[PDB]
Amino acid sequence: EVGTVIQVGDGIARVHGLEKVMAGELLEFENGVMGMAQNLEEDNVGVVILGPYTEIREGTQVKRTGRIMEVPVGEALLGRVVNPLGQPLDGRGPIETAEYRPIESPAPGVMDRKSVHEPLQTGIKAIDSMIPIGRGQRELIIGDRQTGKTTIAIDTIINQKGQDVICIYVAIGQKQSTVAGVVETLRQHDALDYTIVVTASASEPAPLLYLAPYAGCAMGEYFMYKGKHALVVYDDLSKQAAAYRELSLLLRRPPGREAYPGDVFYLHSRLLERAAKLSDEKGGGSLTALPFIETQAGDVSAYIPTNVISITDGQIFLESDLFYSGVRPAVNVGISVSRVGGAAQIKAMKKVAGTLRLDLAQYRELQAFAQFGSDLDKATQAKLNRGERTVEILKQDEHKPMPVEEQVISIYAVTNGFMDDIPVEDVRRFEEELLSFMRANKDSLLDHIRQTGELPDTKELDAAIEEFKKGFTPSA
Amino acid sequence: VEVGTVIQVGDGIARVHGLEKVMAGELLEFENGVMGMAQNLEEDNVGVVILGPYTEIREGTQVKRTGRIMEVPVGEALLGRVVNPLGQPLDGRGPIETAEYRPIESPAPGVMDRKSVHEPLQTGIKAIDSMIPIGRGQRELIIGDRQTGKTTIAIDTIINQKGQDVICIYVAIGQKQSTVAGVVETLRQHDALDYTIVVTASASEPAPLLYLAPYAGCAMGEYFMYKGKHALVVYDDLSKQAAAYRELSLLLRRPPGREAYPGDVFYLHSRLLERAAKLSDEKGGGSLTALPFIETQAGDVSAYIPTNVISITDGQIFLESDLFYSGVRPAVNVGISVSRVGGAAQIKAMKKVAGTLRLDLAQYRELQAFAQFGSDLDKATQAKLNRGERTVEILKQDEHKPMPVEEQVISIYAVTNGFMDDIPVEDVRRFEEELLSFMRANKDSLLDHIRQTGELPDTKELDAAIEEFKKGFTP
Amino acid sequence: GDRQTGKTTIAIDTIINQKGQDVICIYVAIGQKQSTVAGVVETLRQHDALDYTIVVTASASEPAPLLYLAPYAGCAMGEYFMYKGKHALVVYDDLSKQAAAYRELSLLLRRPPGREAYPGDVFYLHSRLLERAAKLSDEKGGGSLTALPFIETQAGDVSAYIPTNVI
Amino acid sequence: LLDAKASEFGARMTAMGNATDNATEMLETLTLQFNRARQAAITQEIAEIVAGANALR
Amino acid sequence: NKGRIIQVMGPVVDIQFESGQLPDIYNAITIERPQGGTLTVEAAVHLGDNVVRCVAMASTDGLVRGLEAVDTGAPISVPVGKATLGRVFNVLGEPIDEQGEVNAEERHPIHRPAPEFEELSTADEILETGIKVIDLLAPYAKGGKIGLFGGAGVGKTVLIQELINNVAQEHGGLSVFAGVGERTREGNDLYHEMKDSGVISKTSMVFGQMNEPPGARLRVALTGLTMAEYFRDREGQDVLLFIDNIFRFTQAGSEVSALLGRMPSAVGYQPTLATEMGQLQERITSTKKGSITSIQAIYVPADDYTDPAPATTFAHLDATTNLERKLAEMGIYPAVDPLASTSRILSPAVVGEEHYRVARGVQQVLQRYNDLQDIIAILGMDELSDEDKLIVARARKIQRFLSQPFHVAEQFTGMPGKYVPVKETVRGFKEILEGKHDNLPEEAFYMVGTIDEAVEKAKKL
Amino acid sequence: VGKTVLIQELINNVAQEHGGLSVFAGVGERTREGNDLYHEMKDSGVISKTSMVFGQMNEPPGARLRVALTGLTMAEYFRDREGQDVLLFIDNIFRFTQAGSEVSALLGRMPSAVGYQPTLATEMGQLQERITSTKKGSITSIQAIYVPADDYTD
Ligand SMILES: Nc1ncnc2c1ncn2[C@@H]1O[C@H](COP(=O)(O)OP(=O)(O)O)[C@@H](O)[C@H]1O
Ligand SMILES: Nc1ncnc2c1ncn2[C@@H]1O[C@H](COP(=O)(O)OP(=O)(O)O)[C@@H](O)[C@H]1O
Ligand SMILES: Nc1ncnc2c1ncn2[C@@H]1O[C@H](COP(=O)(O)OP(=O)(O)O)[C@@H](O)[C@H]1O
Ligand SMILES: Nc1ncnc2c1ncn2[C@@H]1O[C@H](COP(=O)(O)OP(=O)(O)O)[C@@H](O)[C@H]1O
Ligand SMILES: Nc1ncnc2c1ncn2[C@@H]1O[C@H](COP(=O)(O)OP(=O)(O)O)[C@@H](O)[C@H]1O
Ligand SMILES: [Mg+2]
Ligand SMILES: [Mg+2]
Ligand SMILES: [Mg+2]
Ligand SMILES: [Mg+2]
Repeated sequence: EVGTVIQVGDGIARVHGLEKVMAGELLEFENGVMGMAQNLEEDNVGVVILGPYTEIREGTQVKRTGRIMEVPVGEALLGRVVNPLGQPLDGRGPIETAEYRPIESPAPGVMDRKSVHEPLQTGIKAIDSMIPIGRGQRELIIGDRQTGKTTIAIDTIINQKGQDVICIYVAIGQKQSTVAGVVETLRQHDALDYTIVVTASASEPAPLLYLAPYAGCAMGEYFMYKGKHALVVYDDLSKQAAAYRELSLLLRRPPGREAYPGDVFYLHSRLLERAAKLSDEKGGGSLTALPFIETQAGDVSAYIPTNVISITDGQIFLESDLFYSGVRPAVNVGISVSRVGGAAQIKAMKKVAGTLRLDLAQYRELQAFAQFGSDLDKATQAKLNRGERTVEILKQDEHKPMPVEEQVISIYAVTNGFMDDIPVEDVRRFEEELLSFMRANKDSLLDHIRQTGELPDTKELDAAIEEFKKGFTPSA
Repeated sequence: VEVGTVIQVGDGIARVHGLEKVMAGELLEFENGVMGMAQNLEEDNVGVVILGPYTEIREGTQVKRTGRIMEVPVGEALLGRVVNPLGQPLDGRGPIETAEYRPIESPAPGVMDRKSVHEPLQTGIKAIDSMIPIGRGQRELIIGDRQTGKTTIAIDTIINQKGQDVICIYVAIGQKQSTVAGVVETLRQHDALDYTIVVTASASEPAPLLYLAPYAGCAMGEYFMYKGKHALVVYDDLSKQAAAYRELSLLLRRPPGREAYPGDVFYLHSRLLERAAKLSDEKGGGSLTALPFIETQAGDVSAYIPTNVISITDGQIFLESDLFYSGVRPAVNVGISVSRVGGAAQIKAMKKVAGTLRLDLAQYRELQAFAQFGSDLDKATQAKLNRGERTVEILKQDEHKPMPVEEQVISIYAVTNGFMDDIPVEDVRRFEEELLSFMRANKDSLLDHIRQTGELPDTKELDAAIEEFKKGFTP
Repeated sequence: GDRQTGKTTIAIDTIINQKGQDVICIYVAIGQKQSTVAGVVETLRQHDALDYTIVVTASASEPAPLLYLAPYAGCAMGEYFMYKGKHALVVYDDLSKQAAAYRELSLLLRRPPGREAYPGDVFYLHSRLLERAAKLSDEKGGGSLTALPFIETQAGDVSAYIPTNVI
Repeated sequence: LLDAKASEFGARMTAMGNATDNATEMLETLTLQFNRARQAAITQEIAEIVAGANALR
Repeated sequence: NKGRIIQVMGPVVDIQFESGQLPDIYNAITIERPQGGTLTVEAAVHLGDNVVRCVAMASTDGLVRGLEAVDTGAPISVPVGKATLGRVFNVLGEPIDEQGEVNAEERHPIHRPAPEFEELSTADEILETGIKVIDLLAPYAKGGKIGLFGGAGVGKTVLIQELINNVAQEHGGLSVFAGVGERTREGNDLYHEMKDSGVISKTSMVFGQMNEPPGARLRVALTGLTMAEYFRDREGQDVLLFIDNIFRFTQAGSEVSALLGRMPSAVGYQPTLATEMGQLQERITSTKKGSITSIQAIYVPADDYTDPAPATTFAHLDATTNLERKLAEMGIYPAVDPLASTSRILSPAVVGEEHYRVARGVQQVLQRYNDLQDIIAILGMDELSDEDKLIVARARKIQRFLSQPFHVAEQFTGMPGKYVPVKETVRGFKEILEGKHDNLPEEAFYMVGTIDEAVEKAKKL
Repeated sequence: VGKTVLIQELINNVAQEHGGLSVFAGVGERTREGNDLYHEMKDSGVISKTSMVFGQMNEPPGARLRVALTGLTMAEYFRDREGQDVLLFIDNIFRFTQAGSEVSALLGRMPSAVGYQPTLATEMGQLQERITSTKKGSITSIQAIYVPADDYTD
């Protein structure tokens, strides 16, 4: 069944004929370029072109496919770079797969799920201790440009090496050179073999930027519904929302706030609800999501950022002021949160970290108010001294992930006072020296945690740290 | 009748073919007894805003003209009753027995039909009656954020009209109906309901009723004004009325402007509030006094609707959250609030004593920066701060406890002439309560002088009587 | 500069000082009060500066399109002298009112508004005008058109949209 | 000590004098920003309302 | 009564019927999908030329022009009464718990006029929540309407669950939970949470969550409220109605609005924002026949309480709990603005003379501290008067003693939760104001229940 | 503070010594205050030297937009055909501009900056440029001016 193009402009076409076409149906133009039926009007069809549109004109013919908007899926995509249509961009030939999956798909309903209970370890102390992510969780990464958002997700993917977790990095609206840089960084850390890379680069037409996250979602859903575990990164949804605005405005749909369409919330909410933790009956598989938002001047109260904050199960807010003051990763402890919390942590970490976030939020408030005069009473002085030390522990270099067992020991040390007699400038070296000591000499304690997920005997642990302490020389 | 047929219906609006000879603003009846109003007379339809349930109105349903502009029942039968903007009883005490009606839209008294406002409307609230005096025929805006004490000012004002021969009308636009039931019950308990009419377009009613509610209340009060009696109307609030008229205007596709309001949203309120007036002696001497309400958002008095109503009325009473939560209740910003009528709406006694209160507080507000420097300051400024904190305490006032003007004059006289300077700041409010119960029981000849003459009594007698009381007061 | 900071008096004094320097002057008055323009011509007459000066005027009561065109008219009047190898001076007093007039026009034609409700091409409005003022090469006759455009700021805000455009 | 006290209160007069002047200076540049923002809110909000209405008219 | 699909535009479907067999507004209409299954759809506008614009209650992907559509002849109708108890429904009244049919005697339409003025009283009797900030400063009234306002991630859902924990477990009557446009994950947790505590059998549940199209989110609240109306009106009962989140009803309204052809109002909302809300909200009330205590979570877009959605919602409430991000960022949970939160019953007449005096005392101290925050940040704390430095000390202790660990938040706080009765809340804050704890360190008051636990926590520091 | 007293004294002192007349245009006049101003001028006697025009708060936008022109047209006669120095008082000239924005909204015109009519400047120029000194005489205008939100850059 055929239709003819009446008018085309900016990658949007109005098509005569195609009387029997479905809403959301995949269409093929004369020259092999795909399209999507978006509007079924009284005697024409609104069609968004999903590819190069220079060779499409008035008179070009369009064929229905009788299939809903779909993408290739499966193990053939691992280690490959594809666009939102599933076509290989890396120039290593075709994607040998028999299995497909629809781009729009219903989310797991209320009865199909289980409460999130299994860690997804980022390897970043700040996150795994204070803002713990779990399998099936949606956790927003939000912050200005150059606050360290992409490096959080890249480090998280790298840390899934050998954890039997399939990763999907969706790149919406980035420059393509940057995306090539990302794949190369993954290759060098031997993380590309279990990672799919979806990319709608900044030069692509808006509808591909719009679809890119839904394609990546379907690619990860495949693994979830077979009882395996996946991780999807949308970098970023700010550029996707802008692209959907461009599209909505080109189709002359009435604009609202900041010229976005009324359904821009729905755009993100349907996407992120499809990430979940399934019940035991449905296979126990999971899809974990890390959507990104790029703020302007740290404004987390803007329209699109608040939308995505209200959708996800928490957020990790990064700030420039923190970054440049040497707090890296630059996590605003007060505004960040994990709504899943302790449930997404091993019992050891839940014990040592329990109140860590609330303790630091109080530290940061009390620190701001202490530089405004007063010679402080000894109680608040000690709280500030404990606070500066725990802050130093939560600093962490880029691409240097820590095992959870080593994080629990490090956080245990500082929170039980074992660094109170050490200079603040020495805390980070104390930690590095402590853990190399624990690995070489006290591995039976570390191993307890890896196996049981519980703390070892606190008396044995206290002794082992105090043993280390006697061989530590401060700097001042 | 000629009849018309409905082309389109949705969101409480119908577009109707036919009805060629219909007037703009005419009442229409749909086939099933539901009324409507002709709003837009278009080239090939009539825009009709439906004044009731619209689920049973469809394409094809027939509409009859009535040939009548909107009217509402009026008169003494409404006193103590709760009605909607059409005058239908909502309190379930049966019909409203009245032969007189009056049109909802009606022209305002012209320039020559009026007399300068000269008669007090005593709110019973010290802060208002002393600093922002309202007069009979005045329009005084009550404006402030949510929960700043606006409704309680109007309720207390109505209560204080007990036995003053002033008919009160509380118009409730867009409120929750439970709240309105609460208001009528508060009036009942203070024995203020039998001289008060209550008009209510609750939040669930169609927008056109919220739009009409204030005009209905206005007509109900106008009736008493044009018979030479005196009325008081409260519109609580015009913010919700304007939003309702916007809903209507936008559904009729009238071009939006600032905050999506139509061009004539100013005209909406200006027509309404100009109908409140003080008539000349030739026209009967009656009055309608108006207290419109505006609800600001985050104290933004420069927003579109607030600025409209500020520029219409004869002054305003601004209420603030900061004042309220600091214990200044009623939370009247005395500096920024204004009565354009002023001393003309005050008895001579109050105009005299309030003269000094204003200058005392103006000096207090300037010197307030220096209040954390207690006893470093020279003795002149120390005394100004001490006088200031005491007058502030006098202007605090309990809810639902209006004061007679004669008692206000004595209380303000006491504090402004220094009779509380010896007393702790924490004792001032009890000192006042104890003083007035003393004046009522023992020195009523002094209070009565003020009720009869409107003048202060002889200052030497008054000073003595207060100093007499003082000797029996324990801090 | 702000209103009443001495902008017009700079241009009037500059025109007067071209007496005997063989420089043709053009004072374009966009959106001023007409009394002021009458005052300007009279001041020029008294300093014997009027006989080498052209005065273009779209007063505040004139329809917006005349305010829009006024600077381009004055530009052409000065260009004539530039392209014959002579030297001219044009004053646009002021481009703030011209831009407001072009906004009025653009909004009446329902062209989409942007910053401060100005159209997208409000920069282009001033840039084409002011680029036509130049110093020509020796081959093209060596003539010149010198331009003194005016901007009226509000409360000294030089970072506003129209001022930054013209800067 | 009394010369030293006079010197304290002179120094404080002129330090808080400057802080008062610097505050008024900052109030100008803060007022300028507040009103740019106030004006832009109204301007931008309306364009949005009118853009929505012109997609139907 | 048959019709043909003429247009499909997102969640909006235009359907042409035959002359004078047009469905009433708000009627349910079924369309058999080409893919199999039924799409239900709700009539909204009569466009003329025998066309009806309709709002879809599920996805319109896969529909084709010219399909048959059938008028059901009445609005969406939903099971009511005891068969709803223990069950989980969608917007249409179909069970989604996979427990077979619902054998309910009656099925009511979800659209309905509000109760008459004559039917309404006021709610004047305190409901103890066990949460210090609420009980003291903005107490809830039994049979009242209670709003939980907050921006994204400040603790609305945590608070609504803690209220379910603290009040519903020992409640004598029935309950309804309406999950309007929020996280499916949190519905799943709340189901299992209620199943384990056994409260499920006293509660009907309805879910139309944030993954569903606008139609579903627009109407799901009515489905829940129709079940609650039965228990009030026809079993004279005390009902608890929880709605999380009522903003999503208003938001779905604004999503459909542009495609229904309405000219948009301020901030892009529908022009019928206020009336659409009133028609829903006025039905949520206590009548003479029975009482509904309703607790509604209310989202605040962009943290802006002046946004038309939350601004209009305030008119419908007898108490409010205003969550602010500033407090959440300090670690004060629940993040309740102790000045912006309000209650109709915070008066000496209801809570007694001491309670009122203490609460106003607390608010006076906090307000004063707020005023000095600016002065302190520049001129520093040494330059305050002795009266002010003492007020700041107490204000900070007060601010911390208003925080409280929640039973439901044992995962996030890491501490066990606390229920604090009103008598103890009043006593604690009275003593702080009186000066009895001026020498305990600030951290002592943070995240504890009674004043006695603060004295005990001081010893550990 | 003495606005009306000052406006009457100017009417008096222009009338006594230069022999010129006055016009008062109440643009959004409040009806109560029109009545007071009439009687106030009658008592001081300045009334006989003054024409008064009121486009009052309850009139539609068109009336409030154009009432100032009515007053100005009366003053133009006294300037041009009796060679007088005339006073035109306008209270309030902001309400002229505001009525302009109201009528622009109803004509469907796209708004300009801060929601004002796109013809803000020209509408003002068409009023203001008529208030001027000619060779025959003069009109001096004395205008009360509201400043929205205390913002002189509005
Ligand atoms: N934890 C860290 N320590 C040191 N440098 C970091 C850290 N995290 C990020 N960076 C650096 O900050 C810069 C910005 O990181 P990027 O991930 O590109 O942030 P974004 O994606 O938000 O722009 C990069 O140069 C990166 O190497
Ligand atoms: N009483 C509390 N104790 C500890 N944490 C809390 C409390 N209330 C809120 N929070 C924190 O804030 C987060 C947001 O709460 P939630 O109700 O899920 O957000 P929303 O306001 O978006 O409905 C929680 O995950 C939790 O970590
Ligand atoms: N003068 C007062 N003193 C003490 N409490 C008051 C006073 N005025 C009002 N209140 C209380 O404050 C709240 C404000 O309510 P209301 O008068 O309705 O203000 P608004 O109409 O601005 O919301 C109510 O709970 C009321 O009981
Ligand atoms: N150098 C100067 N010396 C004295 N007065 C001046 C000087 N420059 C300007 N003025 C006066 O200042 C007023 C405003 O100057 P003008 O050049 O008209 O400013 P603008 O054109 O920016 O409004 C004029 O009336 C003029 O008399
Ligand atoms: N020049 C003056 N001499 C004496 N009293 C004056 C003078 N001007 C004003 N007043 C006094 O102030 C009062 C208010 O002035 P008014 O002209 O009504 O101001 P406005 O027009 O601002 O209302 C007058 O009624 C009069 O008592
Ligand atoms: Mg990045
Ligand atoms: Mg109120
Ligand atoms: Mg000039
Ligand atoms: Mg929530």
